[PDB]
Amino acid sequence: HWGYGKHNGPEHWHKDFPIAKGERQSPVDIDTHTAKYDPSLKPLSVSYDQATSLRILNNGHSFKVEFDDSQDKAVLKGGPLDGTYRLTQFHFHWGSLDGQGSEHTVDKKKYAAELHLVHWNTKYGDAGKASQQPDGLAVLGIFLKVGSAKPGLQKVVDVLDSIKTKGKSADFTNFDPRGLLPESLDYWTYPGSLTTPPLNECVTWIVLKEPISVSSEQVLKFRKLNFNGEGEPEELMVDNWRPAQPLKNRQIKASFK
Ligand SMILES: Cc1cc(C)nc(Sc2c(F)c(F)c(S(N)(=O)=O)c(F)c2F)n1
Ligand SMILES: [Zn+2]
Repeated sequence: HWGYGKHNGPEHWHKDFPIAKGERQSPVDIDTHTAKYDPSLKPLSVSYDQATSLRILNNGHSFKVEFDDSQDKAVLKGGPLDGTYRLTQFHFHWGSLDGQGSEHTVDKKKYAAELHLVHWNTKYGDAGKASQQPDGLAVLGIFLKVGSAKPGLQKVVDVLDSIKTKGKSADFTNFDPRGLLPESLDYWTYPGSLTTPPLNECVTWIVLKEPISVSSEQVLKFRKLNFNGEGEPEELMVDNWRPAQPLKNRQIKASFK
């Protein structure tokens, strides 16, 4: 089964998921000097005031906070998007040390981690069906750099000890994802894919220019998670990122400069 090791990691994925080598794979390196400023792009509308988190879980690849997406509670619209996208879950990707961990890179720079806020196009009714469509998902990408702590991340970091191993989960209510956003919503955008199997080409990527700062103590708690289930051999969940994939014919658009 797939993972991030030498034997089952990103370079192996195409065998089960041939789209791994397709025309719109993610992540990509964002060449800032090459992105096209599109003055026609709208501001991103992030309406998270009524968000309802439900649970947090370790799925053996990352950890995921799931939201109640059965009504229009936490939605992303505008920017490059047509229509409305509903927040279903967020998760992270991170490194074994601070100099790697992000999936997207900026002028080749790697961040310590990347937050993915995953939304689906309400015209498709469900995240499952949305993932079958070219405009099915919008993922808001946020880079983490190590420095001062992010106070709004703390509630997440404090419960990770309770979901150490694959398949553990816990109730996780009243978490406000607004506490994970940077000041600015300036963004790059491009058409791409899920960054783990099944790698569907269903994602409009929206990657925020401004990183959030998290502390070393916060990221160290991510690195205490395990890929393995309890009573299997210990393997720390670190370096759960896919490297940059070739851009091929695509243009990255910027909302700014
Ligand atoms: C919305 C949906 C539906 C289904 C069936 N699987 C998935 S799995 C998944 C995935 F493979 C991913 F790569 C990502 S990601 N890292 O944000 O691109 C994701 F959010 C995911 F939720 N996601
Ligand atoms: Zn992700």
